[PDB]
Amino acid sequence: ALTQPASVSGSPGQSITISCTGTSSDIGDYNFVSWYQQHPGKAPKLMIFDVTNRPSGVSNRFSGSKSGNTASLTISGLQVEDEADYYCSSYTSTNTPVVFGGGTKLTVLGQPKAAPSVTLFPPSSEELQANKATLVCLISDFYPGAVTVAWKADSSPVKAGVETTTPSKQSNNKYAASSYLSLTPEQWKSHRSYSCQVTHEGSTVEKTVAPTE
Amino acid sequence: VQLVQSGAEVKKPGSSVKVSCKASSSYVISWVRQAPGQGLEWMGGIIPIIGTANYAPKFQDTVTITADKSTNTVYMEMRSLRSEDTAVYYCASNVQLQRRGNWFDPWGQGTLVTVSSASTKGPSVFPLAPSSGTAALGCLVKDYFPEPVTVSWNSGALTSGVHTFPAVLQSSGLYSLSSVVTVPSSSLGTQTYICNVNHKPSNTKVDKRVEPKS
Amino acid sequence: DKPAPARPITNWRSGDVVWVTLPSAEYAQSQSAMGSHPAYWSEEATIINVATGQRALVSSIKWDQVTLNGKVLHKETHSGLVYYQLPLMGKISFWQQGTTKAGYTYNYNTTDSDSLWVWWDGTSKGYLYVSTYTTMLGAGPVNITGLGAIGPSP
Amino acid sequence: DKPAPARPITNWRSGDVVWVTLPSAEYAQSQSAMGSHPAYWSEEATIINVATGQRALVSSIKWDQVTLNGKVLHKETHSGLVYYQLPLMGKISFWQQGTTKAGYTYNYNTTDSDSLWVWWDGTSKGYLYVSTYTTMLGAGPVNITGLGAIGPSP
Repeated sequence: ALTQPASVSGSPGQSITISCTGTSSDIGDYNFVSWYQQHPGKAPKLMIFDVTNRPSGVSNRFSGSKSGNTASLTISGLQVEDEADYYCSSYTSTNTPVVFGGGTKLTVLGQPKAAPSVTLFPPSSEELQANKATLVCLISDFYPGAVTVAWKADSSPVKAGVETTTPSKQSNNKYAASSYLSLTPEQWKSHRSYSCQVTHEGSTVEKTVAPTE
Repeated sequence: VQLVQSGAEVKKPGSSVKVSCKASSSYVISWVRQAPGQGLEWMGGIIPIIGTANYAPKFQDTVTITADKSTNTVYMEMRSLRSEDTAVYYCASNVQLQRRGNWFDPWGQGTLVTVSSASTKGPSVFPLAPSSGTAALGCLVKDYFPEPVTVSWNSGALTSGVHTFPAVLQSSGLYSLSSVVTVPSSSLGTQTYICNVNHKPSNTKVDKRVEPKS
Repeated sequence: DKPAPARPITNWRSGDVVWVTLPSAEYAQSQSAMGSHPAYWSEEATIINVATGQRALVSSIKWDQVTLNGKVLHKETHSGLVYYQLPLMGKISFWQQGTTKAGYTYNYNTTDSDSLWVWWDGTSKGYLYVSTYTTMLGAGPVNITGLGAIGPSP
Repeated sequence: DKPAPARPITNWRSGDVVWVTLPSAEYAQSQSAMGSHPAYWSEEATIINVATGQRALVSSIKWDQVTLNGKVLHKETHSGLVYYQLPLMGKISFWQQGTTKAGYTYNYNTTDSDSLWVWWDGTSKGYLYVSTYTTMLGAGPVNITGLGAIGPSP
C-alpha cells in the first residue's frame, strides 16, 4: 500500500495537494503514478496517469506532480461536484507489481453544520421480553465526513466486534451516523452503564445512562 | 475500447465463480477488487493476446484468470470464497484513445459477489422507542437478505425522511439499513405510531407499534 | 575477389549507429524477465553498423570478442540466460517493418538510456532482444527493424 | 580541391539514418506543429545523413528543393509558421549530449511514428524541432543529439 492520507478539506476558492509517498526506488526512479475518482456508489474514473497527464474529458482543474519521493494531485479552483475518494497508483517495478493508495476522502467544506445533540435509545416494554436491547446514537445534519462513535462509559473501553455504519444520502441532504455497540445480556444489574461521545472538532456531548433510578 | 461486465454472483462460503469481461488490439484486461470501506487492491493482469496471467503475490492461489481469444473476453475465477471475499469486483483494461501504459481505464459495472449463508430472508418490525423537547425518533432494521428493505412512516404524509444505511461488512453478510423521520412526538394514541418495515423477496407485510420504554 | 576493406562489426566505437533487423520477432516476459518484464526477440537477426556499412547475423558472430573501444562488452543482468550488452545513448527507435507502426521501450517516460541484449551459446546460435512495454507490434511473428546509437562503457 | 563525391543531404531515400545535432536547444510549448504541443528547437543545427556521410547546417539548406525519392517534402502549415517535414519510421531517439540522460517524444506510448520539422524563412535562417513531452533535458540551452530513420512519403 501507498502512504496516502484521507483528511483533505478547505474552501472552494483554495488549492489542495494530496501526498503519495512510496519507496525511494519506485517514485523518484520510476514514474507511472495514476489517479482515480470514486463518487459515492460508482466505479472509479481515470483522472491522472503516468505522473502528469489527463484524458480527453478530465477538466484542466487537475494537475499531477512528482516532488522527489512524494507525488501530489493539485486541484486549483475547486468545484461543488468533487466530493469523492482520490487514489494514486504506481506500477512498482519490484516484487509487488501494482501499488494503490490509502484513499483520500475529499470533503470541500462549504455547507453550514447544525448544533449536535446526542441521547441514548432505551428499549421499551415490547423489546425487553423480545431480547433486542439496542441503544442507537442517531446524529444527523453534520460535515465533514469523518465519524467514528466511541463509548467510554466513565472510562471503560471494550471493543472486539462492534457493528458500525457509515453515513449516506438523506431526505434533507445531511449526513447521519450510528454505532450499534454490543451489550452484555446477563450482566446489567452488576455492570455500571453505557456512554456515547464522538470526536468532531466542536461537538461536546456526554451520555451516561442509569439502569436503576 | 469499451468494457462490459457480468451481473451479480451470490454464492456460499467455499465455492468457485467465473466473471465474464467482454471488450470492443493490445488490450490488457486486469482486475481490481473493492473491499467496502477500505481502498482498492489490484489482483489480476492477463494479456488476452498472449494468454499468460501474472497475478499479484498475495492472491494467485484462488484467482484463476483465463483468456477467451474467440470473442475477446476475460474470466475471473475466485475459488475458496468467504465473508471476507464478499466485495464488488471490476475488470480494467488500459486505454487512452491511442496510448497504453501503467494505469486503468475503462472499468466494468461491478460484479456483486455476495458471499454468505442465505437465500430469501426477511425481517419483522423492531422500532426505536421514543423514551421521553425534540424527538429524533425512527425505526431500526436488524437482519435480512437480499438488500434493500422499504421502511417509511404513516405510508403517506410522513415519507419525507427515507435513509438507507450501506452494506454492514462484518463476520456475516445479513444486510442492515436504518430509516428514521423527525415528526411531532405528542401523538402516541390518537395518531397511533405504527411504522412499516417490509421485505419484498421473502413476501408478507408487517406493521408494529412505537411506544417509549416501559 | 578483393573488395574495399572497412572497420569490422565486432569493433564498436561510442557513437556508432546500430541498425538491427529482427524478422519473425516475438513478445517475451519469461526469457529476459524473472517476474514481469517485456522485450521483443528474434532467433535469426542481422546487426549493421550504419557508420561503416558492415553487417552480419547475430548467430554468425563471436560475441566473446565483441569489443567497444578496446574493451569487451559488459554484462549487468543475466535473467534466464547469459546476456551480452551493447549500450546506447538515448532510447531504441524500432518499428514494425514497412508501416509507420512504431514501438516504445519499457522506460517509455524516463531519462533512462536503453541497451541491446544478445544471447549467445558459444557457436552458431544467437538471439537479439530489444526492450518493449506491451504487444504494441503484435504477438509474433512480427518483423521489426530497430535503430540506435552506442554509448560509452560504464 | 576535388575530393571523392557522394549522394547529397538534400536528397533523401526512405530508410536513410538521420543524425540531428541541436546545439544549445530550448523547450517550446505553444510554438510548433500544433497548439499546446511540446518540442525542443535549435537555431543553429546540423543534419547528417549517416548513410552517405554527408552533413550540413539547417540554415544552409535550400529546403525548397529538399526531396524524398524524387518528391519534395510534405510542407504542412502550423497554427503560426509553415513547416517542412522529414518523416521517420519508428520514433526519435534523442539525448542530452555526452550523458546517458535520454529524451522522450510527445507520443511516448503510442504506435505513432514521429517526424522532424524544420522552419525556414526562405534564405539563410533555419530552426530544427524535435518532439518532446516535458523539460526532461532542461529549460535551455541544452545540447541535444537525435537519431532516426526516414520513412515513406504519404
